[PDB]
Amino acid sequence: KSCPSVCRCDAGFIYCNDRFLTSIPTGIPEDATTLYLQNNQINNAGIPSDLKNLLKVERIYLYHNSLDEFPTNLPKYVKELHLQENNIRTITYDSLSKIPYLEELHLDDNSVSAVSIEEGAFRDSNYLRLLFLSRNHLSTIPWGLPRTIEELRLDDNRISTISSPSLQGLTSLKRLVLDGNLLNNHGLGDKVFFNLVNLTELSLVRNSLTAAPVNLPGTNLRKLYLQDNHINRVPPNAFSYLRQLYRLDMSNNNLSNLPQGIFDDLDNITQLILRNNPWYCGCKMKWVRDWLQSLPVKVNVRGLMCQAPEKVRGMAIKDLNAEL
Ligand SMILES: *[C@@H]1O[C@H](CO)[C@@H](O)[C@H](O)[C@H]1NC(C)=O
Repeated sequence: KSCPSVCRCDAGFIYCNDRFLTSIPTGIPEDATTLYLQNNQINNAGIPSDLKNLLKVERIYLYHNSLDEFPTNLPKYVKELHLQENNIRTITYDSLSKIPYLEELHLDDNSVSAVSIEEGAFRDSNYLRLLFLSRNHLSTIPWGLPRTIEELRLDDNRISTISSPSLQGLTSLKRLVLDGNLLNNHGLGDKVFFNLVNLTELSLVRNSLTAAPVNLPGTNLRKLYLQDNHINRVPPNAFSYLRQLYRLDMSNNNLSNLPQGIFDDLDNITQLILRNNPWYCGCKMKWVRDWLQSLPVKVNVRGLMCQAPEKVRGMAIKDLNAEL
């Protein structure tokens, strides 16, 4: 039981946070389990060589430090690693090779771009399940990502493109978050989402989609968020095969008309949110009125009301008799 003077130690929990450290203290107990190193001014040269030997460390909190690249020399068996609010740009295969049992990784609020990541950095990370890259400088999705991933948060980046191979192979992915990016349908590869069998949430809030994306996986897709884009259109096959989808939101978009029977595969739809769309109730909208009346009471529909013509503005599409 030897605990560094600056820090305080209690039964494997090492509290070295908020102590203006520029370096990690040398005398860490061998029975270390969780490392509280957050809220320090720690840079990459402040990690001692002996840190690697702390073989019982499973959780490390290094958020809100001064790290400018991926920390090497971390305890060989880390499982939980929180690097948010650092200045990390570079990430190399070698660095990640050092902690191959890593399971969840928080790089939120850093300065990583796709190029600042070595190609194939993750080839050994055969246990990574959670990868959070929220609020970085990514402009695309990195080609080499481990099959084991289950959650992938990429919100508020500068992503404008998504190659097919970046997402293909992620056959375990369940949640994919691309809110707050610069995506438009030109930026989408052919079947980028197509192979994500295990996908449960797709969240594309706050981009520049002008059309509902196609070739989505319908085996498990349960929630689908498309708000705050500029979607003009629903291609005929957009919601194809989504037999498990119970939630779909296209609020704050630019839809005025729906193709006939786009919602025909939505066997499990329960929540359909279309507030703030410029719905135009003409002879093209008549099928929708029917479909609404044929819809089970269970199902919750919101915002599906006429904006045009002014004549019938604000009236529920389910309740109209005559429009043209
Ligand atoms: C989906 O995930 C479950 C558990 O995460 C796994 O057993 C299954 O094999 C996955 N599906 C595919 C096609 O990999």
